[PDB]
Amino acid sequence: MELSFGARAELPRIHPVASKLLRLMQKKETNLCLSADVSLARELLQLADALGPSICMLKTHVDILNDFTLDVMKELITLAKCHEFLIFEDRKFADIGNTVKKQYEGGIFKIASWADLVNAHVVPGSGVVKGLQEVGLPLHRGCLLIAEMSSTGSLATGDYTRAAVRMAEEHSEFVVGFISGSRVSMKPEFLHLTPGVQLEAGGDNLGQQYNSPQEVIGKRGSDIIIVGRGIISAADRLEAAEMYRKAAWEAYLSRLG
Amino acid sequence: MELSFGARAELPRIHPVASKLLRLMQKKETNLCLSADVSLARELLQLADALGPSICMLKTHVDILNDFTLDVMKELITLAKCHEFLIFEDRKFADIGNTVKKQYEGGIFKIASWADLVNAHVVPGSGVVKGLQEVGLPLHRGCLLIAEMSSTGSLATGDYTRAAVRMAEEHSEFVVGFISGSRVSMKPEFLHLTPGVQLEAGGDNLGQQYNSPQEVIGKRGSDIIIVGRGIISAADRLEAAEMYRKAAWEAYLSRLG
Ligand SMILES: O=c1[nH]c(=O)n([C@@H]2O[C@H](COP(=O)(O)O)[C@@H](O)[C@H]2O)c(=O)[nH]1
Ligand SMILES: O=c1[nH]c(=O)n([C@@H]2O[C@H](COP(=O)(O)O)[C@@H](O)[C@H]2O)c(=O)[nH]1
Ligand code: PRO
Ligand code: PRO
Repeated sequence: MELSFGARAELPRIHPVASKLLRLMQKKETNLCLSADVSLARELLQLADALGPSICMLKTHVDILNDFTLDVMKELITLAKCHEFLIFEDRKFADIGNTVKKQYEGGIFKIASWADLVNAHVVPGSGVVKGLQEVGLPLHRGCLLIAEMSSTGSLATGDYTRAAVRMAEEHSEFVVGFISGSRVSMKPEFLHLTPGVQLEAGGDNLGQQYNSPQEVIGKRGSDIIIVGRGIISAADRLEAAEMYRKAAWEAYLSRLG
Repeated sequence: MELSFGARAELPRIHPVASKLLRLMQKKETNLCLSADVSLARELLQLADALGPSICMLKTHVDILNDFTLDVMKELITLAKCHEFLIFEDRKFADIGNTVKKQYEGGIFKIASWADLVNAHVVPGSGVVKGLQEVGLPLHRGCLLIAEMSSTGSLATGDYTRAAVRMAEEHSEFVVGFISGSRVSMKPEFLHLTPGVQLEAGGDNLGQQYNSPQEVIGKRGSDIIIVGRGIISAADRLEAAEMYRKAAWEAYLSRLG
């Protein structure tokens, strides 16, 4: 009954950003999102260029780049177009709608001008989505809602997660999916992206907890693994990305049957 | 039984940032925080200079400033020192500890270098605090935890709010208080700052809901009102700030008896 990524890309209610993502995931045999958690633009762009072919998405934290400029994002877009991946700015909007509108469009970062995807916490209520949508819908962007978190003590559980899902299913013109640790929506037009991923067991010293690609894609039913340190701390980041890609892709294939 | 701000500033377990804030609130007879939600540095600095004497705190969203530079924050610090108010960067950190550490210290904004106070959502678990504290404690900064929000559909209620309070009471070396709509902690060393404040009833079109200074300081027991549009959209921002200051200050005095 599970549809392939390529088939999900054609669903009637699919958002165009999700459809583009699903089509390139199927074409490239990748459901890996690189979390490019680096402070130097040159390293961001060298990673994007070398690992571009292995990834479906590159997740940025632009407010940790020491040398951010809009020109850096222009170069990143050139690579995303060349290698075919989407740019996800992991900004975690989490304010009232009137504020996030300006945070998304304006300031130094002009996030909406270069990010295909952004994410938002649902704790403020649906005004967070409505505010972002006022900017993002005209710019043909999409939003991910944070339905679960991977860190110890996360409060994004139970009824909070269910509120996130309902908020997404009510704003499907702009919300394309979730950050979660598992499948949280039964609707196949919604993407599920899962961080806290490493091939080995463990965590970090600040509350991160890791699960494997096979677990999060296979058993828990998510679509895309978001990997940072498991790739970016490795000596050979390209081979590491390929290891994560093959893991997440096989897990997806085995789930479909 | 309620202690004055000046007395709370001397409590044994008071954090130095809170003590400094409480002492200047008492000296200046102001418990008003200006939410300086503007896009131009010149307007930010003209507001800070003119309204400085009327406020205990200026809350920034630096990621909406079109013309942010570190020099703008240097000029803002000069005014905060001159007029005696604290600078609160309303960044709403809301990520895993390892990420927020870098978001706080680094990037273009170097928030920890100029903000006396920042705030954090508790949804990631206590790693968000631990990560920020790794930067902020050495820099003698403080953090506010978001225990409630003013916007329609807020999920920061019930057990979520109680988790925020517990997280604050367990990280009192760095957490100085809360963003909330009411008193949520019975411990007087913790500040309570309340946004969603206007003299008239109403809201905005993106989910903001307003309550009056008398209600939030008087009946609901909060310490400081955070006001944006009720001041910044008025023609005479100084007279508006004075109106809000007198409202919040009288409400506090009447509560003490
Ligand atoms: O629940 C969540 N957990 C999580 O780690 N992230 C983010 O995803 C990345 C994980 O990085 P690594 O731990 O793999 O090195 C970091 O950039 C976090 O900010 C996230 O967005 N949501
Ligand atoms: O619950 C919350 N509600 C809230 O409005 N704020 C913030 O406080 C300010 C309110 O602005 P006004 O509605 O008064 O013009 C804006 O800068 C919001 O981002 C906040 O931080 N928390
Ligand atoms: O991607 C493709 O080519 C096919 C078309 C139908 C679904 N998948
Ligand atoms: O601020 C003051 O001067 C007094 C001293 C004790 C408490 N308040």
